Amino acid sequence: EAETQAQETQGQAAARAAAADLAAGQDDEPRILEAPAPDARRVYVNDPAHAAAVTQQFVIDGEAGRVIGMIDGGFLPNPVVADDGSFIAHASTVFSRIARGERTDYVEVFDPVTLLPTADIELPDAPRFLVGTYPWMTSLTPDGKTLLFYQFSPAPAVGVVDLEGKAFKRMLDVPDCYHIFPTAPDTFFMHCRDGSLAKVAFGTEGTPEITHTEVFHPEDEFLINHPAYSQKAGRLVWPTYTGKIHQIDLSSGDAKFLPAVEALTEAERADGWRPGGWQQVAYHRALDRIYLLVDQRDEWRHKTASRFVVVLDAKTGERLAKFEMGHEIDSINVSQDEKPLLYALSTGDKTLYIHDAESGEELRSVNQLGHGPQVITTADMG
Amino acid sequence: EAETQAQETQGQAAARAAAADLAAGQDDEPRILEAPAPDARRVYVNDPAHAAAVTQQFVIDGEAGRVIGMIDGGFLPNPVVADDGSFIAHASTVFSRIARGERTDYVEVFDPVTLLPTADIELPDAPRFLVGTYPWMTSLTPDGKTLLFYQFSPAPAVGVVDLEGKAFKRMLDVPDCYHIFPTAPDTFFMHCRDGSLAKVAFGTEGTPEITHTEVFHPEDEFLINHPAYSQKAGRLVWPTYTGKIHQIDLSSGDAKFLPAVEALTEAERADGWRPGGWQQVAYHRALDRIYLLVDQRDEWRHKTASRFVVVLDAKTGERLAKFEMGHEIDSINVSQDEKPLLYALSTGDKTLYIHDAESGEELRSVNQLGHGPQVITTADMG
Amino acid sequence: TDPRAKWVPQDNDIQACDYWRHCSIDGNICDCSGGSLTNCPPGTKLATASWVASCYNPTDGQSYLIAYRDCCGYNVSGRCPCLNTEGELPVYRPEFANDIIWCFGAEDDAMTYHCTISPIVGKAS
Amino acid sequence: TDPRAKWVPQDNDIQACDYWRHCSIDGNICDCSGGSLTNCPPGTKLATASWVASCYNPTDGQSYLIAYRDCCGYNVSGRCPCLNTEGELPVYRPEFANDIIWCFGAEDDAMTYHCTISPIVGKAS
Amino acid sequence: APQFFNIIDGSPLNFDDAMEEGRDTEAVKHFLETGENVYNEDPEILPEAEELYAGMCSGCHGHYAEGKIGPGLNDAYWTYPGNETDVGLFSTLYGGATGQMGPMWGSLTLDEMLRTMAWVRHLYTGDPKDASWLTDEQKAGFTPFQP
Amino acid sequence: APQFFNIIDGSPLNFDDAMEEGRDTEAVKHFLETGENVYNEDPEILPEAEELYAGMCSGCHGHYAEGKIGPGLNDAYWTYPGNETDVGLFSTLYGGATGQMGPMWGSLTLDEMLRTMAWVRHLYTGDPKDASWLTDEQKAGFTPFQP
Amino acid sequence: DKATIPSESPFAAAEVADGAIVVDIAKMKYETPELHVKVGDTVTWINREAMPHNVHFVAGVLGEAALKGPMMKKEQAYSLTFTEAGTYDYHCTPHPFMRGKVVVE
Amino acid sequence: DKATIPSESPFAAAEVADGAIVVDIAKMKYETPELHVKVGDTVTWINREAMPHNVHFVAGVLGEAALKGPMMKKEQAYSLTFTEAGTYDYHCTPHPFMRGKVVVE
Ligand code: HEC
Ligand code: HEC
Ligand SMILES: [Cu+2]
Ligand SMILES: [Cu+2]
Ligand code: NA
Ligand code: NA
Repeated sequence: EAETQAQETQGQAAARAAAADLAAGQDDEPRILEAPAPDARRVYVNDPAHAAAVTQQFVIDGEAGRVIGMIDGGFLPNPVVADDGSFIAHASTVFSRIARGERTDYVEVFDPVTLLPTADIELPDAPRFLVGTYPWMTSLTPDGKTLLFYQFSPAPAVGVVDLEGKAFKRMLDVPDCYHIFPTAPDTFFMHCRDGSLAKVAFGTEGTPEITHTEVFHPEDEFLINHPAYSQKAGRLVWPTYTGKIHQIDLSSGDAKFLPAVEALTEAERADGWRPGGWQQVAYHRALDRIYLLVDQRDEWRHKTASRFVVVLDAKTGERLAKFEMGHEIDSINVSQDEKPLLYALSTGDKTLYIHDAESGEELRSVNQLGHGPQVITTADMG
Repeated sequence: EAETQAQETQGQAAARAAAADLAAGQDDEPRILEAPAPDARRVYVNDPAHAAAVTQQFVIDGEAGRVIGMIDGGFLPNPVVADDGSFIAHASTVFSRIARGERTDYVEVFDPVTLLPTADIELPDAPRFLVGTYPWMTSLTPDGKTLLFYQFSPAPAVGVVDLEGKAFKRMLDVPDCYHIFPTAPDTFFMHCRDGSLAKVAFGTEGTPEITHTEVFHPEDEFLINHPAYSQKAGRLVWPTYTGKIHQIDLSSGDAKFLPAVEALTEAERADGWRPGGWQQVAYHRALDRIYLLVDQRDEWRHKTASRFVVVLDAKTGERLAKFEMGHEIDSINVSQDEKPLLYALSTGDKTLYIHDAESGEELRSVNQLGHGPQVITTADMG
Repeated sequence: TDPRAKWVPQDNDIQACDYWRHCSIDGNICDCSGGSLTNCPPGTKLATASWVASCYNPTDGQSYLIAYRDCCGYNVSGRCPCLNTEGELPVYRPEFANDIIWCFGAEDDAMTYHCTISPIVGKAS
Repeated sequence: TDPRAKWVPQDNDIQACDYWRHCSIDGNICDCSGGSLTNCPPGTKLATASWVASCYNPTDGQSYLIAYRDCCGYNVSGRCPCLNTEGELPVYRPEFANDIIWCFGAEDDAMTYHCTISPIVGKAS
Repeated sequence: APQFFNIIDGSPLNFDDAMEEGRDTEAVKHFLETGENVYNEDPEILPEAEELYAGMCSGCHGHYAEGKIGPGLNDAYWTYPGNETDVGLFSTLYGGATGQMGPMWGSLTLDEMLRTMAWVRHLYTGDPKDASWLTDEQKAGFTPFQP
Repeated sequence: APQFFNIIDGSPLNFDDAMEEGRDTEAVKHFLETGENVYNEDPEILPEAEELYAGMCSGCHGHYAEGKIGPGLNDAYWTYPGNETDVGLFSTLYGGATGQMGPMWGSLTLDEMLRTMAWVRHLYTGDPKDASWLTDEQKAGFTPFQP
Repeated sequence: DKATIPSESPFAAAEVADGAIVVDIAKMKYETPELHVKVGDTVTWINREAMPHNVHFVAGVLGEAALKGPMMKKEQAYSLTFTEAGTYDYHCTPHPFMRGKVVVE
Repeated sequence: DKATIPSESPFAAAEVADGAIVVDIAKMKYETPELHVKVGDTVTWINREAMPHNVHFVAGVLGEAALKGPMMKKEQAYSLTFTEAGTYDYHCTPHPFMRGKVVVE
C-alpha cells in the first residue's frame, strides 16, 4: 500500500489537527460531511470497472488531489456533469440478481454537495446502449433540462429524458448515426455511417426533423469514439487514428467545418507516432487549444496507453508543446479555468495524475481509483 | 499476463486441439458447456471481495487446477455444499440500487453441473447476518433438505429454510449463541458466550427445545470464528488464539468433550508460534487428522497470513508434520478422499495453492480468484 | 512486453493474449472461467451476434474471420483479460467495433458481459 | 513491513494503517473517500452502534476507547484498506469483534459497508 | 462467337424476336462476334445509357442498381454467375430470368441493350481490379461508382 | 480513625442512634478504629452473612446482588464511589441513600451490618486484583462469584 | 403468427432448390431489399460472404414475440413462410444499418 | 404510542433531575434489570463507562415500530416517559447479551 506525495500531506494535516482537538478536550462527534461546492478544479473520474456489474465514480478536488466524494453505479453507466455545477447525473443499469434476471435501465440525478440523489427516472424496456463508456453517448441539453441517450439495437434511436420534470419522454428514430452533441434545448448533432453529420430537431411529439451535412471525411479515415466537444463554444474536436483533426463549429446552430489540422508533425508520423488511449483528446475553450495523447505505436494499437501529450493551436494548428507524462496514460481532459490543469488518467495504475497544463509538470496524483478507471469529466463553469 | 504452469499446459493442450481440429477440417460450433460431474477433488473458492456489493465463487477441479465454473453473488453471501455433490447453494443479499435501496435476502440452489439456479427462495425482513464470511453461520442439515442461517439482530436467531419445498419456514429463538452445526434433520448445536455449547432441536412448529452443555472453555480462551466441522464424523475441531484445540464429538447426538490438544509444541509456543489467518483449521475425516495455519507472530495479529501448516493426530494429539507453504496463506482445507489434497488460499495473491497433504509439496496453483478470496469449501463424498 | 509494439500472434497457448484468434478480442478469455476456446462456461448465455476481425494464423499463413461472441448473464470473469484491436474500427462501423457488448441473441436476453470466445467462421483476405 | 510483527502505532498520518486510532479497524479509512478521521463521506449513512477497542496513543501515553462506526449505503470505497486487531475478540464477544458489519442504526437502514471512522469515545485502561 | 442461351432453361436465344431496328451497329456486330461490349466505359455513350436504365430498370432494380424489387446489380455477387461477363449479362436481359424479370427484346434493341449494360457495369461499386469485363485502359479510367 | 459521614448530605453519622446490641463486637470496634472489616471472606461468618443479605436485601437487589428492583452491588461500579471501601459502604447502610434506601441503624445492629457487608463483598464478580477492600491474603483466596 | 419457420437452424445453401424465392446477403447488404411475394410463399435468405448475417424482425411484426433469426455463416440459408399479407420489415441484428422488407400479397 | 421521547438525542448526565428515576449502565449491564415504574414516570438511562450503550425496544413494544434509541457515550442520558401500563423488554443494539426490563404498573 502506497500513499501519494499529496496523500501523506493531507494525512498528517488531519493527524496534527485531531491531536489538537484531543489535547484541547474537544469531543469527537461524528456526522455526515458535505462536499465542497463544485468549482473549476473539481474533476470526476468514472470507473467502468472493466465491464463489471457495479461501478464507481470518484469526485476529486483537482487542486489538493483529494477524494471529496463518490457515487455508486451499475453496469457500464453513462455519466454527465452540468457545466454550471448545479448537478450531476447518469444513465445506469442494474439487474435483480447481480448480472442476471430482470434488467432495469434508469437515470439518476445528484446534488453536487450532498451527493444525495434528487431523482431516479426509470427508462422503459432497457433502452440503453450497453457499450464501453463514451462520454457523448449520453449528453445534456445546453439548458440542462433534458438528457439524451443513444440506443443501438434493434435500431438507432435516442431517448429524451425530462430532468426538470423527472420523467422519460420518448424515443427518437434516427438515421444510422452515432453519438450525441446537443447544441440547443431541442437540437443535437450525430455522426453517421456515411461520413456525414446528422442534425436532429425534436419537438414534444411527432417525427423529428433530420438533415445531413456534407460528408466531411473519407470512408477510410477513422474517427475515434472519444471526440472532444465543448458545448458552450459549440466546438467539436474529432481526431482520426493518424492524428488528423477535423473541427466542426456548431455555434451558429449549423455545422461549419473548419480547416482540418494535423496534430502530429510530418516527422512524427514518419517515425510512427499516432494517438492512442481511451479519452485521447481534450479541448480548452478559453485558450482554444487541443491536447492529444500520442506515442509511437503500430497502427492497430489505438487503445493502448501513451506517455506523451501534445498541445496545438486549435485555430492555426501550430504545435505548442509536447509533454512527457512519465506514465502510461489512457485518458486526458482539462479544467476550463485560467491556468488549466492537464488531467492524465491511467487505467492500469488506477491513478489520476494531475499536471500543470502550461508546463506539463506533474503536480500531484490520486490512486486506488477503482479497478479500471477510464473517463474524466469536468465542468466548464463561469 | 501471468499464467501458472497448470493453466499454461491447459492453454497449450487447448491450442494443440484447436490447431489439429482446424487442420483436420473441423468447424467451430459454439455451445454452452456443462461442468464436469462433482468429485472429491472438486474445490470451491468464495471471494467476499473485501465486503463489496457483488461477489464471485470459483468452481475448481483441484486435480487439474482448472476453473470449471463460477457463481455470482451478492453482499457477503454464505456458501454451502451438499456433501454428496447433488447440489450447491448460498444465502445472498442484494439491493435495488447497488449498495443502497430496498434490501433482499434470499437463498439460491444450483445444479452442480449446469450451475443453473434451481431454486430462488426469498427470506422475509432481511434476516441475514451480514458479517465476514464464516462457513458455519449458514448450514445444511445432514439430509440436505434444510438450510439454517444465523441472525444477530434484533436478537440471536436461526432461520429455517425448507430447500425441498423451496420455501422459508420460520425464525427460531435462541440464546446468546453463535454458529450452527447441524447433527440431525432437526438438530444443531451453537456456541454460547457463556462458554457452553447449545443443543437446539426444533420441529415444524412450537418453540424449539434447548439445552446447554457444561462450559468447556474459560472466559479468557478465545475460540476462532472458523472452527472445522465434519458433519459426517460428527467432529467439531475448535482452535484458540494459542493453538489449543477443543474437539467435541457430536456423533452420538449429544456433546462429548474429548481430551483438549495443543496443536503447537511447547518449544514453538515459547518461540512465539500462534495460529493465524481466516480459515485456520481443516480436518480430514478418514485420516482423522487436523491441519492448522501457524507462524511466529505477536498475540494480536491473529488475522494475518501464515506461512506454515502443521498436522496432528486428532486422536493422540501427536505431531504428524509441519509444512513450509512458501506463501502468505490465509485459509486452508483438504479434499476428503483417500490421498487428500491440501488447499492453501492466499487472500493477498488471490491465488489458490494446491499441495499434496502428505508431503506438503505444492503441486499446482490457480490465480486471479477475485479481489480477496477467503473461503475454501470441499464436499465429502462417498 | 511493449503494449504499443505491433501484435505478434502465436499458435501455442489460447490463454495468452497473443494467441492468434484473439487479435481483436476485448474482455476475458472464456477458457479461463469454465468455457473453452469456442464455448461458453456453465450457466452463462451464448450470444448469437458479435463483432468480427480477420486474424492471421502463423501456423498455416492463412487469415480467418473470428466472430467474437460474448458469453453473458454473469459478472466479468476477471480472469485472463485481453484487449487487442487488429482492424478494429470505431463504433460507427459496428461490424468491427469491440467496445460494444455483443450479447444480443443470447438466451434469456442476458446482456451482462462475462467473457468472449474466439470461434472461426470462415477464411478472410 | 512484516504483517505478523507487533503493531507499532504512530500519530502523524491518519491515512496509514499504523495510525494509532486504527488499532482495531477493519475495512477502509473514510478520510480516503470524502469523509474525515471521524466523519462519514457525502451520501453515506452513519451507523450508531459499533465495535470498540482500547488504542494506545504514543503521543500522550494514554489509551482511548475507539468506537469503530461504519459509514454505509455505499459499495466498499476500495481506498486505503486496513485490518488491525489489537484486542479483537471472536464473534461471541461482539462488543470487540470487527468482522461484523457495524451499520446498525444508520439512517435509511443502510447495511452495506463503505468505510470506517475512528472517533474517540472515552479513556480506557 | 459466344453461345447465347437463356440463363434459366438453357434454350438458345432466338434473335428473330429482336427489334429489326438496331442490329446493324458496329457494337452489336463486334459484341456478337467477340462477346465484348465496346460501350463499356464509353463517355459518349454513358449519358444515354444512364437514361436507358432509368426508364427501364430503376423501377425494379434501384436508382443506382443497389437493388430493390429485383436483386442489386452493382456489386460482385451475382445470383447468376454468368452475369459476371457481358455475354452472360446480355443473355439475362435478352432472355430474361424468372419472376418479374422477363426478356427485354421487345422494349430494347440489340444496341440499346449493350448500352444499358454499359451503364449497369458503370454502377459497379467494387474495385476496378475486380471488373473482369473491363480492359486495362477502362479499368485505370473507371472508378468505383458513388452517387 | 475513619471519617463517618452521610454519603448524601455530608453531615457526620450520629452513632448515638445505633442500637445497643452489637456495638461491642471486636469487629465493630476494629472497624470503627481502623476502617477494616474483619468479617470479609470470613468462613465462620459467611453462612450467616448470606442469610442476612438473603432476607434483608435480596428482595430489591437480587438473589446474587446482580440487581432487580434495585441496582447491582456485585461489580466495580458504584453510584456512590465511596462504596468501594468498607468505610463508605458502612456509611451507606447506616446513613441511607435516596428513595427506598434509607438509614439501616434502626433494623440492623452495628455488627449485623458488617456481616451483611461481608457477604455483599463475597458476591463480587470482579477481579481479585481489584478487590481493594481485601488484604493480600484474602485477595489470594478470593474467587469471583458464580451461582 | 404471420410466419412459420421451416428450419430453426441455418442449413446448407446447396440444399436450396433452384427457383425458390431467395434473397442473397453480400457486401453488407440484402441484395433484394424490397422482396415481393404471395401469401404462402417461403422466403430463403442466403449469406454469401464470410461476415455472419441473420434476419431480425422486432416484436409485433411477425407475431407477439420478435423473431431474432440465427446467424448464417457463409453459404448458410434461413427460411420463413409468410402466411398473411402485409409488409414485414427487418434488419441484421449486429448490423442495424442493414435493412430489408418482405411484401406479402 | 406506549411511551415518548423527552429528548431525541442523549444529553450530558449533569442535566439529570435529582430524584428522577435512573437506571445506570456500566460493566456491560443495566445495573437495574427489572425496574418497576408507574404510569407517567420518566425512566432515564445514564451511561457510566467508556463503552457506548443504548436502549433498544423491538417493534410492537413501545409502539408499531421498534425504538432504536441513540448510543450514549460516557456520562450521557436518554429518557422515556412510559404512557401505557405493562412490561417492556429492551436490550442494547450491539450487545444482545445486555437485557433490561421496565414493568409499568
Ligand atoms: C421488374 C419488372 C424488373 C425490371 C423492370 C427489371 N428487372 Fe432485372 N430482375 C428482376 C427480378 C425480379 C430479378 C430476379 C430474377 C431471379 O431469377 O432471381 C431480376 C434480375 C436481373 C439480373 C440478374 C442479376 C444476378 O444477380 O444475376 C440482371 C442482370 C437484371 N435483372 C438486369 C436488368 C436490366 C438491365 C433491366 C433494365 C432493362 C432490368 N433488369 C429490369 C426484375 C426486373
Ligand atoms: C428495597 C426496599 C431495598 C432493599 C431491601 C435494600 N436496598 Fe439497597 N438500595 C435500594 C435502592 C432503590 C438503591 C438506590 C439508591 C440511590 O439513590 O442510588 C439502593 C442502593 C444501595 C447501595 C448503593 C450502591 C451504589 O450504587 O453505589 C448500597 C451499598 C446498598 N443499597 C446496600 C444495601 C444492603 C446491604 C441491603 C440489605 C441490608 C440493601 N441495600 C437493601 C433499595 C433497597
Ligand atoms: Cu449483417
Ligand atoms: Cu451495550
Ligand atoms: Na448484386
Ligand atoms: Na454495581
